[PDB]
Amino acid sequence: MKVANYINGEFKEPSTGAFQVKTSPVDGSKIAEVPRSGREDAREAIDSAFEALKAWANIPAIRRAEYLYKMLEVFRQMKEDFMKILTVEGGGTYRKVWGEVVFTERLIQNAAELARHYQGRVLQSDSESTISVVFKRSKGVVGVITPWNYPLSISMKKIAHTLAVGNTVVYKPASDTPVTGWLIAQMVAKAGLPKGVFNLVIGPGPVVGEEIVTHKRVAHVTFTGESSTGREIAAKAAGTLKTVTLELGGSDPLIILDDVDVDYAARLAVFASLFHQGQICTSAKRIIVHKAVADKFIERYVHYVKMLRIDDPRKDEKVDLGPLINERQVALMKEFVDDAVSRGGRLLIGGRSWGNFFEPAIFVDVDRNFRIMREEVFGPVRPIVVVENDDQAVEVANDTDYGLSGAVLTNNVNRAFRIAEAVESGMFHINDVTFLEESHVPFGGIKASGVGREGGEWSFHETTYDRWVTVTLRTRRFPIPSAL
Amino acid sequence: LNIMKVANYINGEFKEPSTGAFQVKTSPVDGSKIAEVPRSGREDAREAIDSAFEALKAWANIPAIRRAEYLYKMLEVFRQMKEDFMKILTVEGGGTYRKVWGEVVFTERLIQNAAELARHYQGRVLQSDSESTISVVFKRSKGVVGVITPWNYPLSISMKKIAHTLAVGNTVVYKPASDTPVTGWLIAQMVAKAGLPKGVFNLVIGPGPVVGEEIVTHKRVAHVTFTGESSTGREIAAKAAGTLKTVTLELGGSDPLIILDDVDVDYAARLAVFASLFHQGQICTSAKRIIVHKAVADKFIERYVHYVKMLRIDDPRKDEKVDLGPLINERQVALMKEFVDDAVSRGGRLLIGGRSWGNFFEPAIFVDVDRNFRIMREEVFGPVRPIVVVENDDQAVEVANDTDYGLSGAVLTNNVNRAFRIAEAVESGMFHINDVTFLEESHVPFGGIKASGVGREGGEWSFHETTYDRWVTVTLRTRRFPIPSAL
Amino acid sequence: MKVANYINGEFKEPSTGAFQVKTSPVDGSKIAEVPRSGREDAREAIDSAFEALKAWANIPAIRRAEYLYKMLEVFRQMKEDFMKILTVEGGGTYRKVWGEVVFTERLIQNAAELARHYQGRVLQSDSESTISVVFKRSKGVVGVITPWNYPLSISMKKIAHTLAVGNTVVYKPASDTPVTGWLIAQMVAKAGLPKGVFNLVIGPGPVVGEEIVTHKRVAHVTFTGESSTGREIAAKAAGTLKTVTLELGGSDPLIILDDVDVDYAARLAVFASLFHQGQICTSAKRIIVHKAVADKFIERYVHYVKMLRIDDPRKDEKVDLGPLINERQVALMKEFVDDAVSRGGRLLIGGRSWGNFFEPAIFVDVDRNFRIMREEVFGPVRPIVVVENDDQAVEVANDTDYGLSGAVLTNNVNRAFRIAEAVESGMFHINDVTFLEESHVPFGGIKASGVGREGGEWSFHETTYDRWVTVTLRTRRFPIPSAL
Amino acid sequence: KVANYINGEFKEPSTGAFQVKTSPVDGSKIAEVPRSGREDAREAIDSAFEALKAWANIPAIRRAEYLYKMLEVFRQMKEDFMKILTVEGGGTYRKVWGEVVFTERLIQNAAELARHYQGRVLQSDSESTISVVFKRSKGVVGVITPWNYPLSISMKKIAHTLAVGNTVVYKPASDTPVTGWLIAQMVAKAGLPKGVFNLVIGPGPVVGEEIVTHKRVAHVTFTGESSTGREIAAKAAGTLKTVTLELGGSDPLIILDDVDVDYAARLAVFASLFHQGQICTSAKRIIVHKAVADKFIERYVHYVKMLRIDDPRKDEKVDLGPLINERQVALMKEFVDDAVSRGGRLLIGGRSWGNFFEPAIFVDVDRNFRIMREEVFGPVRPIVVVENDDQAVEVANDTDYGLSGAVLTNNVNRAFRIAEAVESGMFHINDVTFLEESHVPFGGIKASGVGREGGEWSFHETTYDRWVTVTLRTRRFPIPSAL
Repeated sequence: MKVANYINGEFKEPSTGAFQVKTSPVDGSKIAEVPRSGREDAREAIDSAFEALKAWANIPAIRRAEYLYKMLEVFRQMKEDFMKILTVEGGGTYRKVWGEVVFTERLIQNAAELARHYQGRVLQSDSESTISVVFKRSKGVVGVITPWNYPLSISMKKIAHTLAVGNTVVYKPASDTPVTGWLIAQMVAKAGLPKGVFNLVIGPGPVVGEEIVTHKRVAHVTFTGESSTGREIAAKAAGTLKTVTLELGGSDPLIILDDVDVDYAARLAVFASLFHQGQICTSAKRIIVHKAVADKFIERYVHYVKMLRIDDPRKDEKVDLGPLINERQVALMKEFVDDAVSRGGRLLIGGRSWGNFFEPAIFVDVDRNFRIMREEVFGPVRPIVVVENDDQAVEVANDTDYGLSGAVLTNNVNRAFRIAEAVESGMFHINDVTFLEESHVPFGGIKASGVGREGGEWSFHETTYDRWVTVTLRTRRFPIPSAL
Repeated sequence: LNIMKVANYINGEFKEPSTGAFQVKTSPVDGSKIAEVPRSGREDAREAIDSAFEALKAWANIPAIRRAEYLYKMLEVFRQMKEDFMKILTVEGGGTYRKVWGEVVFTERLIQNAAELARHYQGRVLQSDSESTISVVFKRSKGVVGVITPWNYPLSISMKKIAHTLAVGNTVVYKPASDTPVTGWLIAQMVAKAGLPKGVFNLVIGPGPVVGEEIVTHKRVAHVTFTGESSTGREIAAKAAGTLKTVTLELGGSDPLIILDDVDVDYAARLAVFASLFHQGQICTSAKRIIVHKAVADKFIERYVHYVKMLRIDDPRKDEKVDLGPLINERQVALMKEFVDDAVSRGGRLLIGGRSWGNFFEPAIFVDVDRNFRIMREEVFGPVRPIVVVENDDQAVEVANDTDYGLSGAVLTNNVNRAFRIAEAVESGMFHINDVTFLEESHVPFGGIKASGVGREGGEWSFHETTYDRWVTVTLRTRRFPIPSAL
Repeated sequence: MKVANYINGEFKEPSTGAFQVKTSPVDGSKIAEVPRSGREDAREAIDSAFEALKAWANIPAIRRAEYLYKMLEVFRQMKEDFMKILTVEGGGTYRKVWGEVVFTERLIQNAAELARHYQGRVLQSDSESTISVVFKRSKGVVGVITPWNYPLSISMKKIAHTLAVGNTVVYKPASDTPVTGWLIAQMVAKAGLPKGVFNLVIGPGPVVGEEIVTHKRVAHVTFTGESSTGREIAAKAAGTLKTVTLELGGSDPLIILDDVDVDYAARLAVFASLFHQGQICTSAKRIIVHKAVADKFIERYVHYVKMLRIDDPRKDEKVDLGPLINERQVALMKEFVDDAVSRGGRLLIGGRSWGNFFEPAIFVDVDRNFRIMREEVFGPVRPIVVVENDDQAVEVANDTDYGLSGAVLTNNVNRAFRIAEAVESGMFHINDVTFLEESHVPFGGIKASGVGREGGEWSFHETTYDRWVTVTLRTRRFPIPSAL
Repeated sequence: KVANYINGEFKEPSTGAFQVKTSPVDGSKIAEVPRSGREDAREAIDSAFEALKAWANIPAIRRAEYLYKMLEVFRQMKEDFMKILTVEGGGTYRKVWGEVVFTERLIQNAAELARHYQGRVLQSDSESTISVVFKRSKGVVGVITPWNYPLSISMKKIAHTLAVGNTVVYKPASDTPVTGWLIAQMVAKAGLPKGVFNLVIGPGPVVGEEIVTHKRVAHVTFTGESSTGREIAAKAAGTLKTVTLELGGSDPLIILDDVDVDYAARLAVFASLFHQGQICTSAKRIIVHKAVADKFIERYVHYVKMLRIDDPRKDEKVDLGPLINERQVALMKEFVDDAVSRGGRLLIGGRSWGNFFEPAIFVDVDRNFRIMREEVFGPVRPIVVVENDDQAVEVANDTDYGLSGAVLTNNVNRAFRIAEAVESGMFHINDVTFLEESHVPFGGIKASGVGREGGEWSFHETTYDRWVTVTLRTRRFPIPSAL
């Protein structure tokens, strides 16, 4: 299977012909040949986007909405193809990739729904005879740069909404998930969007991505990935004063208090901490439990972790966990386990690994110096920390450089609200999973987890600017020359 | 100042810089000594930052109405200090009585505006796509905010940033332009007398590349709001990335004033003189490139030059009717001389002006320019102004947009279709029909596009820059989860 | 034709069984048998909507949106049937019923798009430890009462938005357009909305309408019709403190200044004043022209009026004007012409009538005491008035009980804005027709023209309420007993 | 010496008719006051109509300046206002101090917000079309108020309606005319342009109905009894003017089994009996969970017993003052007698002397009791014991009213489920039923009225939206088709 770039309405090879073979994390079988594009390809996409910009931005919102409703209809027909690739390319289980595709349907529909309804403001003027209003205008060409864990839904949340308010897009997917990206471009092409409005360039982040980030004709970059990458991108973007949206790592706390249904809390914790092998930005990566239920919680949680079924995700619809995306991820998880053991952690269960598969390793007896307390653990290694009271719960929850999401389980309204208030995160959820996400809510973090919010109108805020415009209806006298 | 020394203001107290280092601030008007002021370093900036950080939670956590009360107290104090602010704006900044009067009136409105809005900054209650789910969005303050400002409108620019940032729960570390330190210290005087809690507002006087950079690179600083040169802005934005702090950047402008053929030409000339030369053209939103339709160009140019002839340049302390004061320093005079010399060298026609003496520089008006003139390619932060004659509205627009900047802009015309088409096509953050390019109100989104920066300031827009949205949910019913599937 | 009520999910005859025959305005021929329902039929519909309410109000908005998207799909299939009936029962020409059906599609889609995005507010509390927010709640059972001129679009605007946000509906169409009402019921039935959510009762206003207006379980009535009818409904509604939306008559001013393209201005005026025989709430009913262009304007206007083709609207697609809705309208226009001639008016053209057809009658030399200047002329009789300046234009424009829409033609920005500002109307359009309408803007008037606004989120404002809710997180001392 | 305030001038009514305002405390004469007729009201209405265009057309900042001036004068008049709220209205020091502090916040609030009421810029579905929505003031606004919180309620309607460019015709409750006069004094001293604000003192069915039926009045904002509200709404129809109606309430206070029972009793005493229970959002029906019901009733009655009833002028710690008039006492007596007769168990109180009524607390009541079926605008209170949360909600909702409501519980699930199911315009978890802030939407559903007041919600009531477009291209029209 050969995959291509999508530039100015045309599927085409990179200008060098350079290509790369992509393999499945599941068994190493070959999947496709994909472009290894370079700077010239990115520049061509940016140039196409730029030349398409004025026509795309200046048609009525309702027309852009019609293209998006069309893209929605095309997506609905391609659902099976997307699910297939999210599994074999990305390692996702059926339930995982099904969920991603449902959400992605909802995201495209949401962008379409909202395009006509993004409003500016009419202001009171402090001056006589003055009309004072504020228009919303699209930023221009927008770079879209994405990760590999939820490659479809993350890409589409950015792409659909950015397009909705009249920006054009240059899209560079994660090198482990280029085929998903190529399918998105297939969907867009079948939807018949004007040439240059959406462009796909497949290539290395440090080459194609950096060209996008540093190009003068790009107005904004919306980026999801590691904090370190985000910081580099932000620095590079400064040269042209382009704005950025950065959704970076998380190390979300899940806080379990002593008044919970302990069995339910364990079920919830298992799903939150380990869904998609814990490879989720808002995965519950640090579990924090009140000592009065800690023993029962830990037993029950481990009991349910043991029930998890790890297998070839292609095999059937009931597989719980698939493989990690590549061998480097397995190597890193081993470093995390090695660190925890060396610092006196107790390995209650798991740690076995074969190929790219990894059995969830669960630690207790951890302290704040463990790497799995200090770093984002983007994989199935999880600490459980026991605390004596709610002050400690909050202290532990905030003892991280990250600040994405978080959750508290309790039946007490005062403890729930106090903890929600006190925990330093961009998002918070009482009595639910840490990775709750809807299409039209402001999704994003604080501290090292990034800047900006995406989802519905918040995506619109990110890729538009306000424009104050006035009409003065009366002449007046001016202070200079005073001789007049 | 006859009874007090100029100092930093850190955690509730007026201190010396820790090195004791100082330097003499002199008047641009006559070189006379104004005061010794601090020359702080990274240590003093650090102490201010830590003070702001330690004050943060108590200041953010009180009810908004409490912060508004403090801003109302500040407003009352400002009204008492108005003459002192005007005096210093004139003698330290070189502004005329009418200029500094306007700045002080606007500053009063800015402080009041931030006080008015503090209680009313709202979040959102959302419809959940899920059953049994409450879904809402709170507004939270960003934290410690660095405020770094220029010398041209040092009071109103500083206070727009300071008053609004404080209103919504942030604490502040403020570093004024080195050419206007006494204005910053007077601001500190004002805050101190309003009795804000210690650490909530801090003033550090010292070099941008030292004190400023420390503010921009420090990890306990959440956001920087900055006004100044575009090159300085690019530098700050890149330094900002290291800690993922956000920035607000109000950078240069090269605003187009477009004059069409159906205008009252005399009114156009009067408007244009004011727009282009007020405060010696030292305004971010000064009308820096005048663009006139060929059908009225000859009479416009004659009229414009006629009124420019009347401009009275003098010592701004002399009386209330002085039109233009001096430029802020000698580097600026040297730079204007270059702009003038370049235009003449390139074949430009100097219609009037061109003399300078000390820090004083006369308006210098050119025609017969092309896009390669320095005064068409760069921001001319002084009284040197090109007039460009064009043949139609398309050329008006093409010329208007032929710039790296994109702050403001204006068109004069009585034709509704021409006005609206030109307003829509000009590439700027702000735009004004039948008014000056530097229109500004306390509560409107002020800011640019392209090289003129990012973000908006004024009223709720300032609040948008220095707060973040926080999505919170409550789920009222249990459910089953997909893993383990065996269950 | 098999026309019936639609109550609680079932098409059924009125309780008494009474029917009445609907004939065509075009030629008097039989069109269909329709119900003549009574109070019992209205009460049964109301009870059904009331019983259905909680289930409909409490599902997620996305679920209500789904039903509306389904309604949209059904409507798209019924287009030809709607155009047919609007022409044959309403007398609308092809181009008119086309426009109405195109706009109806947009109305339904608009209601669907917005359902999920109607937001409340999170407030700053002046108290410590207090959470303070505002929810949006549906008002409840909403009565929808509608007129004969744009029966489809006007009804669907009210019905679609009202349902979107969680109200249930009892709908009573105009007695002269009952088949359109029935076809609407068909669409909703086929869309599969839960029983009782939407209900159609075909009956006379003073019987079925008044029951709807006075019933205790109806929360709100949205009404469009004559100002006199509106005043009555508003008084009857007072008993049960139900709120109302009232879109009443208009007598909109079209103001033509001396700097215009006179030929264009004439073309615009003909369209705005006489489309659908001037039976439009926002018809340009009072034309006001500057003396410097009056003669040329009047000449050119009369010229294009004379070109208008009046005919059987069923014949072909290029018919300009069809019949008036009934004999009473013809009689009323004759009265209008009688009064005008009587007072010195100069009849420039038209006035001929046969059956329900009527040739547009255009008058000059009028003064403020003419009926055609004092009342809403819901038909093809139009005064042109000459004024000497802008002050006079505004004075004549505002010299009316009404205040719905209005328009000014000019290329001068100062004159356009000063006039826009000075004219007393709920709506105003610079360089366009008086009856400009979009699906998502606030549509409605001031003065005798009614109260409230409809369209998009403005319709939501009408049929929801704000609900302030707090949570206090700390205990405190109270002032009584003071001894405590 | 008390008079009307019409078009910048303090003047006697046309007919010269007056009447005597007496204190509810001891019947003492307070002042002679206008008894105005339809012509003093027509005069105020024409004054406001004629002042309107100048007032609405100045920039908002200038109206805000006038309100900040009003605030400065109000702060000077604080003591005067308290004194009159007490002697004329019957309020204790603590009640009137609260009302005055809140009123100050109300005037400041309207001033703060005047410059910031925004319209919208829209996306047009058409090409070459600018599409925006302006906010415009409705015009002359009638303000008609009740007697229980006459200052705060009046000023909430008046400050906000003024802020956004309406002019005002104000008729206060006949039982509290001096407070309305003091307001006119504050306004006169702030120097508002003549006719912008007008005070007419007189009878509701004369002065009030003229305001309500006058053609040049665009809006009436009303607070009072539901029946009066229905009458006003019907009359308003004839000129298609809009109305804001804040009517009675019968608010439920729901107390669940997991509470701090003592704290709940304290909160309940304050909520149910402050200002002698004469509050629209008073906790008028107390609903308590079986499991804590006995200890709650005991603790609640214990604290009610502690309430000090006395001349509110006597000192700052008096808990309760009198009812407003003799007729209120007689009504409460009917409420008490009906409950006794129906089998109710009177736990405490029920006595009355002069205009002072002793809080009467009942248990063992049913839904047929008058104090369960009607608004009890005084210190007579039923306690209903329930077995589960479903019963709590059923009892809470078994009323014609729907103003506010509250639940006390530490359980998040029960709190939210109950909050959602209670049919009320407002609701408070773990606080009193009558919580109120200056900038929040205050109002009810069902028989408690329509519309919301407070900050921008006040603005919404007394402004309309105006869609204005500019079309920048010409186009072809579909008639005549031959063209």
